[PDB]
Amino acid sequence: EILKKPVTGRSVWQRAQVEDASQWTYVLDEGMRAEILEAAERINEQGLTVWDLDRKAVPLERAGKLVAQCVEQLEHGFGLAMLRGVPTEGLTVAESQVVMGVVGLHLGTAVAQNGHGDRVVSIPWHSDAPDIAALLCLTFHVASAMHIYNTLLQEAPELLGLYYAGVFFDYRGEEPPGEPPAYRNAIFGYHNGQLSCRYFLRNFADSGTAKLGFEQPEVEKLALDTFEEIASRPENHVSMRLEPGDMQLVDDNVTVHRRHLLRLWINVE
Amino acid sequence: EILKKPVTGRSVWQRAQVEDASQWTYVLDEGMRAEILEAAERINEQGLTVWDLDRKAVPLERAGKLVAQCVEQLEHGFGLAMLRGVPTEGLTVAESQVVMGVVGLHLGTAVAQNGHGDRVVSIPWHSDAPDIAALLCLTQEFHVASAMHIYNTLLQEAPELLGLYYAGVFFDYRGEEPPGEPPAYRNAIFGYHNGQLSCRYFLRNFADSGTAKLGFEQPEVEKLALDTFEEIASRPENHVSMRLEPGDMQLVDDNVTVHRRHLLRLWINV
Ligand SMILES: [Mg+2]
Ligand SMILES: [Mg+2]
Repeated sequence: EILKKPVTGRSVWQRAQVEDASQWTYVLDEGMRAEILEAAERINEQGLTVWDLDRKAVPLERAGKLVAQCVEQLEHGFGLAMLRGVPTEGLTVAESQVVMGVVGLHLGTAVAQNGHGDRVVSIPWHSDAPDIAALLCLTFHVASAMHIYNTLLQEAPELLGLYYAGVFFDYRGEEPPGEPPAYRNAIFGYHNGQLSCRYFLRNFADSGTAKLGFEQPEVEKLALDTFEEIASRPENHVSMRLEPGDMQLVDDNVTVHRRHLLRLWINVE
Repeated sequence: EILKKPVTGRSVWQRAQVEDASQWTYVLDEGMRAEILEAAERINEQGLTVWDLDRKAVPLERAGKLVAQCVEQLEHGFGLAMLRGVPTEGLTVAESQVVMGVVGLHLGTAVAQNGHGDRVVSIPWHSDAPDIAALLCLTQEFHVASAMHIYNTLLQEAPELLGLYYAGVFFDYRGEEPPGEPPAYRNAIFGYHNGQLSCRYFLRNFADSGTAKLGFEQPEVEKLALDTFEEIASRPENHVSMRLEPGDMQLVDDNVTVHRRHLLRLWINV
């Protein structure tokens, strides 16, 4: 159940292997921009909600190609990918939300980000719940969690089990009745032959344990701090700047990240 | 803070190093037995309570030295010791309790074992809260293992679990939780401070009970850790077994050992 030997694959990397962003940057050309804008326009003219639609309903012959490349890079490649030239210039926030929804349909299934069920949100090392997190600039650091696992295997293997146990995170009030405020979420998991990671926002961890009325064990804080320290080493993360129209995508299974923008949460079903 | 090299010392052993019980067994002779009986008689005659007394008040000129070797064996040696010939023959349960109290005064301070504050109790691998657990047979298999050796074995076979033990698990309060707190409290299984590794492996049923009360499901890796601990302890080469005869008082040091089963039980802090 616990991986005792180094993880391998395209998602295991340091900064040197991904510094050349051309390996994972995907640029929308004028045709693709036009197709996406046209799709959003037709969704708006028919009074549809892009979140209720699927990809068959909004085909993108040429752009769907590129977004599919992105998905490939995210789920089977480095884990991160940038889609440039998202046609947001001159659009209102809501219109941009629709255009991002259009692109999102070709990423996977958009999921709720809060209690209000929002599928776009206007805006410490972490990786959120869904498979893919997307961030579009209207007007950023990434590291490999797999490499972090290998580094822990080298430097502090006695801590590995802790990550598999995970820590308590605040429910924020959405717990089903008759269960505690904070749920236990594993940081590392090994199932089916694959290692995956989630490193939720720590403070909600603190919030959650507080709500449970417990102090964090020191060894747990050591584990967390060690994780974040490994991610914070200059050789372990890549950094970038988004310009308007840039949509940065990270795969939360294998990476962790840190920072007007809009955010989308996507599960790959 | 986490020990990454094998523990060394007397308290590190397998069954082979402790199989010969003559290395840890201490025998009370007639003089010592008479001494203990006389102290008990005096305590009962004078209507005193042995649990409120102290080691000076009940001196044992010959027996105290032997009991002192028992203590040294427990805290600095193997971590187990048998005291034989405790004079319980022909005594009532209460009288036997007083005699045990007399011996206990030279072990350390007896502590409460339940909510009523009983300091003698009539009768999974575990080690109880106090420094020393004592078990005297009145009428008539006890197994002991080294927690230090178990730690070394974990270092070899499953070091990736070590941190979990340092985090410890939740154990049911049993209801004595200060009204403010959650029914269950977190207890570390291994600790390393001041150059010394120590262990407590509280009753597992209370771990499950305790997490249950909290409305949580034990993580699989946690049950793996617990099961691994106990499996290592349960290996034939890793534990020693004995049978108590009347007058035999087995003492285990809960800092460095774990153990498994009319007897009376005493809890002692040093
Ligand atoms: Mg984020
Ligand atoms: Mg016991």
